[PDB]
Amino acid sequence: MASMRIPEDVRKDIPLTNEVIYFDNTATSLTPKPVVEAMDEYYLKYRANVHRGVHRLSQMATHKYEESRKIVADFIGAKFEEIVFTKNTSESLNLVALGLGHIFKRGDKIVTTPYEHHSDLLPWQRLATKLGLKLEFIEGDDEGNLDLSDAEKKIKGAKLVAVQHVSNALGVIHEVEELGKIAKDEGAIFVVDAAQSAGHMEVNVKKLHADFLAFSGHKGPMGPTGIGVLYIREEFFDTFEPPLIGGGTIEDVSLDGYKLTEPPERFEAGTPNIGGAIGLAAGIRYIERIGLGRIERQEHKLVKRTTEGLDELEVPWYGPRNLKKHAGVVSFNVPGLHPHDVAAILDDHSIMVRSGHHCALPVMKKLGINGTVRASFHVYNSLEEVETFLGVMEELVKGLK
Amino acid sequence: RIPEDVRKDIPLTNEVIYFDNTATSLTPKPVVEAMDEYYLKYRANVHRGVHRLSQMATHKYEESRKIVADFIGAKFEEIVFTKNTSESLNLVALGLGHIFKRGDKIVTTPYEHHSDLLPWQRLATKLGLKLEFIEGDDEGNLDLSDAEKKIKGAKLVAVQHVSNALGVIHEVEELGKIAKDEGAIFVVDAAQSAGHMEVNVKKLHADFLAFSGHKGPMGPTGIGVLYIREEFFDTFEPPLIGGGTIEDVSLDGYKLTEPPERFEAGTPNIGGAIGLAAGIRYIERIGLGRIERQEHKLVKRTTEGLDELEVPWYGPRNLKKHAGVVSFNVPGLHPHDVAAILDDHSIMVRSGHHCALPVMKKLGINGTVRASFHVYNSLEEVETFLGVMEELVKGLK
Ligand SMILES: *[C@H](N[C@@H](C)C(=O)O)c1c(COP(=O)(O)O)cnc(C)c1O
Ligand SMILES: *[C@H](N[C@@H](C)C(=O)O)c1c(COP(=O)(O)O)cnc(C)c1O
Repeated sequence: MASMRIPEDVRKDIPLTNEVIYFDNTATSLTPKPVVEAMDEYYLKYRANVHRGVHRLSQMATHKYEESRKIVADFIGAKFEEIVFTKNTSESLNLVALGLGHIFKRGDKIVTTPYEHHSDLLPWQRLATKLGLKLEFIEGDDEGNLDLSDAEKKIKGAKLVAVQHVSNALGVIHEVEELGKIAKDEGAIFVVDAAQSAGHMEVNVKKLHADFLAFSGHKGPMGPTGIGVLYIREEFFDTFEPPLIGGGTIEDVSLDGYKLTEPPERFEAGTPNIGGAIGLAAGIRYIERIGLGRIERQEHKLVKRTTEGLDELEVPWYGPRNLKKHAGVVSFNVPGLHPHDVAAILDDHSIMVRSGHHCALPVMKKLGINGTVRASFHVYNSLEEVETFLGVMEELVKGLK
Repeated sequence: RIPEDVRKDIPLTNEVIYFDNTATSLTPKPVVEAMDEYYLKYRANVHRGVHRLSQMATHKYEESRKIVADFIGAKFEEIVFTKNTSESLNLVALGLGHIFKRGDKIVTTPYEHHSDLLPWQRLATKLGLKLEFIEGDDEGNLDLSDAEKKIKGAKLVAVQHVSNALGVIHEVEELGKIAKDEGAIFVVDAAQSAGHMEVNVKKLHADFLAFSGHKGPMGPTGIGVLYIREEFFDTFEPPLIGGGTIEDVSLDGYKLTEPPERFEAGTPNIGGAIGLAAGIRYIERIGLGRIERQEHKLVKRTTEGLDELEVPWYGPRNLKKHAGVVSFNVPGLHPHDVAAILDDHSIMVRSGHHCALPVMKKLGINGTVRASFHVYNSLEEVETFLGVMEELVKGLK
């Protein structure tokens, strides 16, 4: 929408960008000043709880919290009522397992990918172990490319399919639209972990054939910490059983029992993170002013240069060689050095990078490595930063071992 | 300095008379500045990275957890961050759900906020348990002799420290001694006590304790606490698991890590925990003693002014047992209407059932209007309240 120069105009709103080269955006994003200003105005100018209390402050907070839910719903192509606020993606996913637990029978089958983050693996493991389910992993290569033929066989008799949109370890962008169409043809519930897609590329629930979808405010959306989202497609309102219950979730309560209210309030127990939802809505508004298409483009350029530069240094990097299937994340290793050491040297030069397993241990074991070092980007990162990154990589790479 | 020196830090204080503190508190500038510093100067995820931003974030996050532990007399590792009291309470029910057998007994009070009632109701329903209520009066002072009777066979006792509808301060020390004496696990809902009066887990004999940053502690929204006494680390099943929760993981198995990370699934509300820690620091600069005295002084004046006006108020007549909350009703007028006219005068009050329908149904009322305080509220505010209240009751001829 807005006429902005990328990345110069985003950088102007983010003071830390003058201090460091921030390449750890898959862990969490830097926060623009206008997102913190939107939260600061709730705290200082209209501080109150919601649930439509008659007083003016509650009226204004409530109106802002509702606005925030709608902004989020539009961003995803969802209806207002299908959006539920959690603390993070992890909560959202656990809520899907706990909320659907009751519909599984011994011998049922959950299928996922072998690349999942622990948060999109552990709930399904625990649930499988407890109810005697089968948990099967669709097959794929070491770059993260899934065998879609194997996907069709695995999904066939599946009760539920849970997949990440993008891998936080490898940067592979899975073909979630195709996987969703398969799940639909086979009558399997489809859950998408969009923790690394939201705010970096397009995420639309109807395009993705999603039944549930989860993402985290603090990542691509450029919101604060402490705010997540769980999309619950309306088809499921009659079966999903709210895992958290109490204030705000009812029509009536007596000492003998209770009656739940309509969604979305049905799923939101107690005072919500009002400030976080306002912040996330400002994050989303900020993203839409830049445009998801231009964000993707800017990340693809950074990925292209970084990658070409590491080939020149003969530094192996992971994930798909086809850049059309590679998000703004480049995991790499320097043979002869431990990832933690590479990240430490990079930190002494003011370049922030992550090292280790990335909460994706099955990725590291599949590939047969201890960790990787990971550089991740966002729209505010620059080609200039990548050049200076390559410059220190170059120096670092000198000497044997 | 009290309350002027606190009011200097809250701009809203110059725009309205905020008497809706039990719903949520107003937030002082230093709380917001602390959260802004994280977002603008050391923004990063926690867990562990070598990079400097992550070192700082990790350090401040841990520091927050310590500040919260010390606030309530706990051990660093016994503090779990959640989104609010309601999540904390639900997590207690879900993580202990496995220890009950059909016919076991859960005991609570009859004045509970829905968040400290429904999880127990649900659990009793699904497990064939006995859910029983200790008796009390309309004020609502609990019958402690009845509590002995009821806690005897109990597997778990859940009580609120203070009622958000009546303002009654329960005798939690005593109820806690009883349940310990009877071998029951004691769970305390301190949503309305944290930040308004002393809450120490040792003194309270609590096994589990819950509170909300956004209320008395003058912290932000989205940050709750659950206290888990070290005794229960091997019984309590973490209801939410994944990132930051493990030691190892493979495609068909997982090993969980140690408290408190074992109970915190995914990227935590870093900015909230840091905001909460600065609210607790702000609270301590003032002192819980002074906060409680300031609020008692407002209740006492408010209450006598409403007697003078023939406006009935609920909860304990004994002010020693009455927190900083006064629920009342104007005869001839629905509470939502009293709240509107008060709002027209820039006085913020809450009306309705306050998510405590069993309180309303025990008293035989639809709801009440609720004026609630904090340390920054003033005597001059209470007087202006009583003035519009007077005009309001006069007009009703
Ligand atoms: C977040 N992963 C990062 C913390 C990282 O790798 O550095 C993530 C989640 C969990 O999101 P939370 O907000 O709950 O921490 C889930 N799925 C994926 C793919 C990622 O990256
Ligand atoms: C919070 N009650 C207020 C919203 C009000 O009475 O208006 C409360 C809870 C729930 O805490 P949350 O932060 O989850 O909403 C639980 N117990 C009590 C006693 C209160 O007041």
